[PDB]
Amino acid sequence: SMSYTWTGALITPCAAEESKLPNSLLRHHNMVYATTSRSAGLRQKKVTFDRLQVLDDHYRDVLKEMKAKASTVKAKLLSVEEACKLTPPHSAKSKFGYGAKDVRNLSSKAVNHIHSVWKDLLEDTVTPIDTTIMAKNEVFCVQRKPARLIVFPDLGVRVCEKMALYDVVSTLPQVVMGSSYGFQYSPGQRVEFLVNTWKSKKNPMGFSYDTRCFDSTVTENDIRVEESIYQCCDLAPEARQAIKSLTERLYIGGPLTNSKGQNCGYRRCRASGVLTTSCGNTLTCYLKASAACRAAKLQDCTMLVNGDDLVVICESAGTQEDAASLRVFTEAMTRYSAPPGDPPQPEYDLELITSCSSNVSVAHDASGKRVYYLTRDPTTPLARAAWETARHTPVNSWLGNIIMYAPTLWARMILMTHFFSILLAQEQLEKALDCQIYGACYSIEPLDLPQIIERLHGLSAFSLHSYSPGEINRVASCLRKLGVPPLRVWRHRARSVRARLLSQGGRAATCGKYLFNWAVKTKLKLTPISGWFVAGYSGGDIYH
Ligand SMILES: Cc1ccc2oc(=O)ccc2c1
Repeated sequence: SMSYTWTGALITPCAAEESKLPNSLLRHHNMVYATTSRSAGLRQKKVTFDRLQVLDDHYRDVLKEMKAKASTVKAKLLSVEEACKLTPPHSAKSKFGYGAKDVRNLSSKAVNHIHSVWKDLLEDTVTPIDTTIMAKNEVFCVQRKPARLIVFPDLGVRVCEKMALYDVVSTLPQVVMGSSYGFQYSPGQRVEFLVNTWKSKKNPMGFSYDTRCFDSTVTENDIRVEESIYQCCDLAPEARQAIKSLTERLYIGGPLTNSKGQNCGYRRCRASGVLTTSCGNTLTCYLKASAACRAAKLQDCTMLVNGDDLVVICESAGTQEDAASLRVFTEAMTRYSAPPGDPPQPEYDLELITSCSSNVSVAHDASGKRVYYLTRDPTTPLARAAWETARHTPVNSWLGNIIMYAPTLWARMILMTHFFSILLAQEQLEKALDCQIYGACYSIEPLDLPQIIERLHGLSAFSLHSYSPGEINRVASCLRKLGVPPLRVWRHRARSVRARLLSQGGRAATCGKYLFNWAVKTKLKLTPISGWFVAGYSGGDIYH
């Protein structure tokens, strides 16, 4: 059916959206923008299209295998307390007279509404449930993106989704998909898995596969198959019912309502802001892509899936032969309703593959041993840092990036330096901050960063040094592009920040010792001193 239909009501912003940047970080302010509701119409047109889906034996057989692993999962209901506790403090308020504070505080109004909504889910498995549609405000750098579309139900329901399904989405995928399930990995563990399966092959080939607006390609069938996979678990008979009702009344589609309460149309594909979105997309992508691998007769495949993001590493059959089987894989994905954005291409070098917006690169530790780490073109992370350093923002990409990308040349020399300089200057190293990891919101203390890095990465991450020239280029190149100081300058700024940090002692001294040991010249020798990378909750309204 049609992915979306539109009345003509506009997608309407709730508050004023600043499209541009209000300068110690980057001179070229004008290359940095935020998407707004102004660009909705374009995104609307890219994401709205009909879906033809043609299954086959290869799909049916994979689905049957998934279902048998799923059948060995036990999962439980969460109490309202447990589900209320998972809500982020600044989650959108309900239209029925209570917000997230009340949810978090177990106010008997919020609880009693939630009981009413849970009750309605069990009595009625048919009425589509309302959703709100919103343009996202996301920052990037020039060379332009239309705002992405978020779609989400009222708070009362979000809390019900938790009761019904939090344990399924936190436990099932890793059982069904084993090592393919990407969100069970920290960065370090992810590099290790990619690198080791690269070396496990006689003659390796790998490829990323970019699905054209994945959410829109997901059909109502896809979502019901998905439901049927959850039902394989040993579930409470009430949980079994709420899940049926949630998928029929919400996951499958429903009316779309703007900030003004006008009706915008009707969704028949994935909602990006429900609890199952991450688990759904991951299971759905793993299913089709596994099917696609069989159609293409790809030998000895390893997959790594993160929502709609896919990498495959396998045995080469030769260059002609690989390219040809890649096209088959693509025809097969396209039959299953998941056609390609960029055409997918074979790569014979692990470092040249991008997945979850990252590629492996190689460097050396203090002994001179070769160490692998994940990195990326740093344009967006710097862009959003420039923004977060400028306007005030409730979420901090920079800290997330520090954590995700601690070993990188760009995160060490630029981010840590910049933000520790700012916290230092505003006497604010102590304040916990909200950042996002695999879509869950964590409150994190910057002073704890050394411990966090040693655990997610290893002591090596404070001492890496002979970075690949390709990496080094992309970095200084990005910096020229954006108008940010060259790396020589950061080294000098870091030397100073290192020093002030040490002069404060305790944990700020530890930050000085460990984080900026790269900057010194003659190095201090460094000695040693979660429930975090377990599953994906993007769009899922989660707080740990
Ligand atoms: C390990 C790893 C790799 C890529 C990622 O991409 C993201 O957008 C968010 C988190 C993340 C984590």
